[PDB]
Amino acid sequence: MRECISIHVGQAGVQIGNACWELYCLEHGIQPDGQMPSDKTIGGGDDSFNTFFSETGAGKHVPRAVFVDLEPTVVDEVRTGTYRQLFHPEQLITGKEDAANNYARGHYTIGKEIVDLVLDRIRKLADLCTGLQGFLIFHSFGGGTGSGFASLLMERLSVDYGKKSKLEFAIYPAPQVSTAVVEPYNSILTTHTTLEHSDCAFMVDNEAIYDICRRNLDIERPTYTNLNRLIGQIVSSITASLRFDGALNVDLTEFQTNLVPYPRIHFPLATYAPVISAEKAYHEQLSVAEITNACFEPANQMVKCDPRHGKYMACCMLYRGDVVPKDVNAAIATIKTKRTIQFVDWCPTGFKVGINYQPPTVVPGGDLAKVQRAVCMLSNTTAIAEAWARLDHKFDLMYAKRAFVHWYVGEGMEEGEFSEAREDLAALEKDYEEVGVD
Amino acid sequence: MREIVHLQAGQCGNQIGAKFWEVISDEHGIDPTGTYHGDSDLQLERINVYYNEATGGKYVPRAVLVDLEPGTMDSVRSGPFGQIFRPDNFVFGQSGAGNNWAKGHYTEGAELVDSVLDVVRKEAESCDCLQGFQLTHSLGGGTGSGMGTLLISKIREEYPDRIMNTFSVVPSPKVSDTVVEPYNATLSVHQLVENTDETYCIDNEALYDICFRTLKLTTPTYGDLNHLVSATMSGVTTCLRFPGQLNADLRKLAVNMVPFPRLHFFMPGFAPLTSRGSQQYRALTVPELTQQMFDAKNMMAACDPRHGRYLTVAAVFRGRMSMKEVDEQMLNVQNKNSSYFVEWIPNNVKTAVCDIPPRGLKMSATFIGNSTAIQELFKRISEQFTAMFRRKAFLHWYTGEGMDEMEFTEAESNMNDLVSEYQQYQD
Amino acid sequence: MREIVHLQAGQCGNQIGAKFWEVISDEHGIDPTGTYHGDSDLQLERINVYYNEATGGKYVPRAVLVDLEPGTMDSVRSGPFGQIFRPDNFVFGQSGAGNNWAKGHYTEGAELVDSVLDVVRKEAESCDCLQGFQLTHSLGGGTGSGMGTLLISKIREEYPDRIMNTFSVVPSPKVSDTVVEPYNATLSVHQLVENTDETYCIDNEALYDICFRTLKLTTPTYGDLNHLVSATMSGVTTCLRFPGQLNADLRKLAVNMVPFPRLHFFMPGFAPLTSRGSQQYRALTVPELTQQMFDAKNMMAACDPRHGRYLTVAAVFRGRMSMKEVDEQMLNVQNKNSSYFVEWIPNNVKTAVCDIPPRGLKMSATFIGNSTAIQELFKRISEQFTAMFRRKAFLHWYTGEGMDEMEFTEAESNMNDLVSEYQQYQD
Amino acid sequence: ALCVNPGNPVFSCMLDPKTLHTATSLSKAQMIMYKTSASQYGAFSPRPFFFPCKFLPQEQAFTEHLKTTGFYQN
Amino acid sequence: RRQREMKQDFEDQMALKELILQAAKEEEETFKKAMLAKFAEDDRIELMN
Ligand SMILES: Nc1nc2c(ncn2[C@@H]2O[C@H](COP(=O)(O)OP(=O)(O)OP(=O)(O)O)[C@@H](O)[C@H]2O)c(=O)[nH]1
Ligand SMILES: Nc1nc2c(ncn2[C@@H]2O[C@H](COP(=O)(O)OP(=O)(O)OP(=O)(O)O)[C@@H](O)[C@H]2O)c(=O)[nH]1
Ligand SMILES: Nc1nc2c(ncn2[C@@H]2O[C@H](COP(=O)(O)OP(=O)(O)OP(=O)(O)O)[C@@H](O)[C@H]2O)c(=O)[nH]1
Repeated sequence: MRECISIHVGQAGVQIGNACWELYCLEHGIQPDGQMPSDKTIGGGDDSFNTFFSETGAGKHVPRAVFVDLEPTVVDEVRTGTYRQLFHPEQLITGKEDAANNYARGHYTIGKEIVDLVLDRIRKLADLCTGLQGFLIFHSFGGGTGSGFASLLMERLSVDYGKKSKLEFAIYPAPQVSTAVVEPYNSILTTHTTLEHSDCAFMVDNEAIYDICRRNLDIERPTYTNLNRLIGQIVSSITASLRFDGALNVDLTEFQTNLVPYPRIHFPLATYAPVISAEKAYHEQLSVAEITNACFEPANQMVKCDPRHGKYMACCMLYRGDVVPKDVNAAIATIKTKRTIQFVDWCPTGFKVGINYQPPTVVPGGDLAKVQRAVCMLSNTTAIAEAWARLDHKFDLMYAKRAFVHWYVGEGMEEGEFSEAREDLAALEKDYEEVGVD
Repeated sequence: MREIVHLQAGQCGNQIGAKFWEVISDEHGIDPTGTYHGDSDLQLERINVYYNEATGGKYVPRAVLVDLEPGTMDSVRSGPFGQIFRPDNFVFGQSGAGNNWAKGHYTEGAELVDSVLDVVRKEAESCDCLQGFQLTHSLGGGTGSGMGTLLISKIREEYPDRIMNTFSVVPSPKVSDTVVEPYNATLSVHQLVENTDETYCIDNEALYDICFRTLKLTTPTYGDLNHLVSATMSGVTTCLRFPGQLNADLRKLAVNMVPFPRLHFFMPGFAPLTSRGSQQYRALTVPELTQQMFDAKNMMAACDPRHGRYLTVAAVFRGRMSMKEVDEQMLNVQNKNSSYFVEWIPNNVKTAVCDIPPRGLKMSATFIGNSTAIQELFKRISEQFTAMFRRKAFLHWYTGEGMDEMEFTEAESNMNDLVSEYQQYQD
Repeated sequence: MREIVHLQAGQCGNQIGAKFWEVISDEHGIDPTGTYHGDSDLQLERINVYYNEATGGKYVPRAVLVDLEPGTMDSVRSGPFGQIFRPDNFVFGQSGAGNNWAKGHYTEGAELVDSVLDVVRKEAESCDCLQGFQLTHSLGGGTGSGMGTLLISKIREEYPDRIMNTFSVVPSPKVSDTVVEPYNATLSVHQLVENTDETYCIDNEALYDICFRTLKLTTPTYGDLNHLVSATMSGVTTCLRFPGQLNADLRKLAVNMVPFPRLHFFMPGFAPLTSRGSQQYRALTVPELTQQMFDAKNMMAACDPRHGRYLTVAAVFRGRMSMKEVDEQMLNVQNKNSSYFVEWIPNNVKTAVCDIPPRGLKMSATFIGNSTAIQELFKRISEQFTAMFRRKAFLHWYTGEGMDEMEFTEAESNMNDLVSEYQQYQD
Repeated sequence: ALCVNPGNPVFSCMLDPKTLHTATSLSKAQMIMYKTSASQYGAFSPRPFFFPCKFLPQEQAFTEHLKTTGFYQN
Repeated sequence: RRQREMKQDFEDQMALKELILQAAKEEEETFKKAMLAKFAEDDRIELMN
């Protein structure tokens, strides 16, 4: 039927898996014990959880995700946390040595003897599932552990399972802020290894997420938790099509087919319009008009891209809540009549609407809004190549003076793979204006 | 699990490690007798990173004391934490060193290296998988440089895959007590640069000035200085034992601090230091910590990098912080002095935050620095060495010990090479 | 049921047996008066292996004390447990020893064998079914050599179907005190090899070294050394007296330890040896026990088997342990030194687990080994015998009692044969 | 006294830690000295309040009765 | 009623194992308490001699 398996690689990708699963357990009312109250929803594990959890005949919801990490610290608290009894002990795949921000160390030195266990994990999950539309891979380009380790597995899951989808979510490195200078090393290695195997890659940046917090959420001092709920709400919305129904229902296969125009480039942008503080929604009103203006406003996107600097190709809006097509198609018709929005003449239509009648709901102890009308904005534009244009001039200098090379060549690697990436990005960027040029 | 075995070398390290080890056991809350008072779950968990557990709730420190003179060791053993130190870990020689590097490197070391290697390996199988080792000693110390240079050589071939941390103190630039000290340091650093992967550089004169600046106590003890450096050395060790989102491994750190192999010398940096009245005239805020964190006076290592420029900077923050207040301040300091970094590398800052504050103070941090301020250091000793070697003062001893002028020739030639390489890359 | 009767001979074995015996009583908890203070059922249950019971709760030892000099026996009788031993069991002759092998072997023993054989057959009729005999004596001891060699020949024909255990000590290689001792040893070891089936080899020089090593108390008493060797013999006997899935019979062990008939000479091996602070500085774990168990410094019997290789190794473990840790520790040593055993036999280890910990400690073990380290022993005496047989020193005495050089020729010729025999099968 | 040699150069602690704790109406009293950045993820107990007022799950029992078996065929 | 029964006996079986586990850790430290006491008395008997 309609189910998938999520993947959370690296200490970077662990807390988001917690927060989302914590988020996911709320709307289903999942008690921390692991069972419902006296009311009847259990059975052969077939109900709203069956797409996400496995509440088998034993009666305990088993999340359909595997947490892989190499540094036992962070996994040790979470297995001593609150929902640890809900987590399968060794789906929390832990490791004993870090990748030390080294992409090759995380791909070669240690990934060999653990993937077979992980391959053993996925096959046990593969047999119990029925439809398994695809996978939800959560990672990071600047992965101290996520980068190297995920690269091997995504190769191996591709060769044995090449007929299903693989959905990729990753935090994109900050454009001008760099917490590491080996980050340009691994991130460029991740892209060239994934573009020929990754199905759909979705990226985001934290600084813009922070900007929203003190722009409209009015929080000058947020935390991870606020950020994790926001992206957790984002993945919750895209999975709401699976959990709920709507006027029409759309699946990731429809997204992939309609979003990516041509091979290689599969990197759209995500946005959530009704991001607002509690008091603003209190004495103001939300309707399809302003939220659509908000969702297309150049500063409400979480990626440092200027839309008027580029041109639009893909437009996907996922309406989760009480909306009606009457004002919807009228409002978007005005958006088509809008002159600033510059779609490519290649696509007369590029608009993918997904209606869901369930309103997004507040989380206990949360900071989000009180949403009756919401949109999950998936869009792709030519204004993105400058990020890699930012990456390459960052990379070419540091490669020219061959920084840190004694480290990487010390562990048995060479420059030929690094040379491969520079023309690959050159190939990637030149496609971007080629599809840009009409 | 991954752990560390520590080495107490040189007679200063006797003061260093003694203060250092109590600075650890105390804040895990073990009594001097050794019976741990179970109070903190996390320190009960991550005590195994440095200690093994004996019977009676007593965690044995996994360190080794080496010396030649019994009296220093007897004082340490008679200290409040001698009972937490082990007789088998007390290894020593039957000789007075004469504060001679060569005697401690060729004559006296010959019959002691065997036993210490037997001792250190016995703890090696006792543990499972080390990150490496750290060595508290001095580059200006006679027996320590004599012993340390020998050991760092031998430990390299046995375990060439671990972390060989070195903790050494630089003598007073003005006035060095030992007159043959420039000879000792020059010999030692020759092997040090070839053997070490990291080097902590600390100087006493700056420590005295810090007392004139913030301590203002006029008459402290040398142990108080040990207390300071142990606190700094404790801060860098907080990462490994403490949880919280910061990457602790020195190898997560070493690749981030070391651009090229020849870069081993690094300078410390510490967080709030406060005088009498300012203790209640200070509003602890991340900026004012950061302002105080980056102060030319709160420098304590060698000298002012104001003379040169900054290569790489890395600060670890200990307490209840968040990603933002460290984020904008890095942008603030980035824009405050953008030119005084090197255009070779942008974003040369690597930050880590420990959510577990020290026992009593909340808002704290530590800084490790690699700037272009070491040229003054070894150029200083360059005129010294050349001056004494110009007329080979204090030499008949070492020739009687069996040494020759040739060994020094490449040793200074190696040092002069480090002078150029630091100069070429920055200037 | 199957029992054991002890033999106490030689002026040394006069000392050891009492120390051995008082330990066993202290192990079993009998007061010096002899009225067992019943506290453990199992030690109550299996005291019958060595003791008979008199009237009123008095366990009489089934041991035989034999000597010539009264003052030793009077000191023994006035000892803490002389009241536990019988005047019936106090047999002696009417002559001084003079530390001559043949006087006790040909002259004095002739009128004393009748008495002891009557005594030992009386106690033989007292007991129902025997494993065999054990003899505590010395090979370098004049009275023990003469009587022991006599009785072992006599006991063979009367009961050739039992266990002829022998406990002898090798005199100090550096100095034998007794200058005629190499004659005494060569004569005895000649007679021993044909008549014996087991021989314990112990040398005192290692014991002094161990005292400097772990006892560390500088000045011990020889009785303390007896307390050391008795623990070795106690542990090998804990197998028989105590329950647990350990196969205890010496025959169960003998066929396991003895590949071929002439292999009688064996080395003991004992478990945790601990110094003043290490009693509460020791993490008593099966890995560290095996480490100290397989330490060349823990060697106490003759010398380091490092010079040779290992034929048969067998260690009995005493305490609350499990099969798996002893199994993995067993496989570690195979991987540790695979080349230092013989390719003749792999898996040369025999293991038995006594679940009953001793009184005073829990984790303990005993080791019995047959390694190729005895060549140095008799080859040492070979140069001794040849040089003294070269000019027949001190010979007019032995010609006086009725001996000839011809007996010496074959005794060393037999000795030379065993020199080669140990050589060929390993080298 | 849980002090090394109090008034030491770096800051020190003297007060009894076991009384430095605060609680929330939906949580338990916790040690303020040792509050970590990760324990917030499940710290609070839930109320029936922050739950949606509507539930429209997907019921598939009638599906699986005919999923478990092949469809009719001639 | 199959499921409710199998599930309820489980935490009962769960309840049974930590109680023998806590019984295991309490008894070992008493011997640990005992041994240090024996290490206490041996020091003080070394004192008078
Ligand atoms: N995805 C994710 N990213 C984070 C999180 N916290 C900080 N980040 C950012 O994401 C990056 C984390 O990547 P890494 O440091 O390589 O983590 P890792 O690959 O799992 O290996 P380690 O260095 O040992 O932690 C950092 O550079 C941060 O800027 C988080 O909780 N999740
Ligand atoms: N322990 C200790 N060392 C000090 C102190 N002040 C300065 N030092 C220096 O620390 C140095 C390192 O000690 P060691 O390496 O053990 O010196 P050594 O090999 O025994 O020979 P010397 O350097 O001549 O003392 C010494 O050379 C001293 O000059 C102090 O107050 N205590
Ligand atoms: N009792 C005892 N015997 C020792 C000691 N040290 C070495 N020995 C030797 O143990 C040997 C065995 O004693 P016996 O067999 O009774 O000696 P013996 O037949 O009376 O004749 P001698 O060997 O000359 O004394 C002696 O020869 C001593 O040389 C010791 O400390 N105590």
